[PDB]
Amino acid sequence: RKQVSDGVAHIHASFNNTIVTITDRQGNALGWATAGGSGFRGSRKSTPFAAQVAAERCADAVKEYGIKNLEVMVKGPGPGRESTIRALNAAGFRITNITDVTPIPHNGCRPPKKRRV
Amino acid sequence: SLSTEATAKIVSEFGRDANDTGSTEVQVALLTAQINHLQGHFAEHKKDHHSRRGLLRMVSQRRKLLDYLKRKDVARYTQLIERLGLRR
Amino acid sequence: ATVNQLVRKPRARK
Amino acid sequence: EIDYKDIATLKNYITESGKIVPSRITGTRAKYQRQLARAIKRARYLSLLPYTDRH
Amino acid sequence: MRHYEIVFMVHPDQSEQVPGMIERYTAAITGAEGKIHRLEDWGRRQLAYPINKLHKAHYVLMNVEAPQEVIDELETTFRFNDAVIRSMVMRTKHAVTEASPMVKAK
RNA sequence: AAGGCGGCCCCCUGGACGAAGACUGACGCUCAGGUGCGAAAGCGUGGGGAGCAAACAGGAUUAGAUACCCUGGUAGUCCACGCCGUAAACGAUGUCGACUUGGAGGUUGUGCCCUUGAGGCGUGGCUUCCGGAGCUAACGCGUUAAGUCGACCGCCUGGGGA
Ligand SMILES: [Mg+2]
Ligand SMILES: [Mg+2]
Ligand SMILES: [Mg+2]
Ligand SMILES: [Mg+2]
Ligand SMILES: [Mg+2]
Ligand SMILES: [Mg+2]
Ligand SMILES: [Mg+2]
Ligand SMILES: [Mg+2]
Ligand SMILES: [Mg+2]
Ligand SMILES: [Mg+2]
Repeated sequence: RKQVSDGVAHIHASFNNTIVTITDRQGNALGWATAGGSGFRGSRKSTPFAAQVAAERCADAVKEYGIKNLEVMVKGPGPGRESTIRALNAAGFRITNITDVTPIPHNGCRPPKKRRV
Repeated sequence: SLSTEATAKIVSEFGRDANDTGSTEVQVALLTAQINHLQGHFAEHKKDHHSRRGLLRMVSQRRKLLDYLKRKDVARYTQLIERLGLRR
Repeated sequence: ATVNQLVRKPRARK
Repeated sequence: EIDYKDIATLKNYITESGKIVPSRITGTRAKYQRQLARAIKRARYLSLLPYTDRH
Repeated sequence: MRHYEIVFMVHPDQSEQVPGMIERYTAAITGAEGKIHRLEDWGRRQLAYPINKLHKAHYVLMNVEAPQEVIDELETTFRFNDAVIRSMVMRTKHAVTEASPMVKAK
């Protein structure tokens, strides 16, 4: 219904959940898929295999725009950083750019307390 | 402390020549003009207690130098206390 | 330990 | 002696993300290392070197 | 007397007003016994990161040897004028007369 | 000086250290009371308010959860103006001076040298790790002493009560 042919993947990687989101170069969102609704809950949600099927399912909803060259924007220190990039190549795409966009503050705000166990 | 024109002049004011710079009466005048230079500074900067340590050092340094001339020759002592406005 | 300290106050006998 | 204007010297002393390389890797003197640190921070205000590789 | 290096950049849409600002600020400095050592125009210059949503900033580099009279007024008229978006002054060690590496390469 | 102090730039201002000489001539050391500074919390007045976070709200946990964990959240954290003057305020070593084998370094200068390289040779200020003699109850200290001495001041006299 529309042709853009330029993808941007703002993928999220937290310790609890990994979120894959395809968008364009101009901020207009094109589709998302989270590992919480992929049949993975809690401990199964914090698995790198959950990021393997989340990237493939989000890619299946953005093939209506005919995207061939995409950019990968990696955001977060969570696991699954490798399993979500290889799933983009298994979905029949031409990988062009991979960029770490993890936010690093310059000691802006105070971090929370420790979690002693 | 001061600039070069302010330092070399007061040495020539109170010294016998240009080499008369190490004597006690010159050293009082170096501390007297410096405390008089810092009158308007510490009024505006009362929260600067670190520069106040340098100020109170020169007050204690000048008091020890006035006690040396007073115990040796009171003739030169009574000259300098009114020439700089001392004894309050 | 100093003799001049004991000039002001001697050793306090219990 | 060193100055902020010669950015080609500053290109040899930063990373691709604009991060300052310490004297452990380059093996420079510690007198210049404090001078090179403030020289980049002058160029950082004047938009001569990028802060991060984000923008 | 102090030695200042005055760095100020000009809005790129008013780059023709730059030679007006050169000689108006010069007469106020040199009248009160202010020397001058370097006056170099660079034109537009690509930014390392965008500031005030603009690109291709104009750069003018200066060296002014002058007392503390002009350091009070000139920093206020930089904030008063809207053409100068960034103003930066710094104290140097001596009066210096040397071409910048931007002029020696362009 | 210590508690401490970290974006950049300007203004005001403090001490420390090195080189070359000139100059005053013991002008010094030390410190009871006294004086000032002094982490953070807290208090008074008036502002300010992101984030974090006592009390507290809610959910799990549990025998109970008051705590832990999680979602929120006031005082406070921020600034001005005071007051409070306590810390494991520790190098757990009061200050000052004099000497007594030394290395690995760091920092900061200075002097000379086929400048024959940011080097060679010295020589002061600051600082860490080893270690001989010696000392110490051991641990360790060991040219920055807890080695050998001098000058002065503070403090301790079984534990608990306290
Ligand atoms: Mg000074
Ligand atoms: Mg003599
Ligand atoms: Mg209260
Ligand atoms: Mg809690
Ligand atoms: Mg309050
Ligand atoms: Mg106590
Ligand atoms: Mg220790
Ligand atoms: Mg031994
Ligand atoms: Mg040892
Ligand atoms: Mg008792």
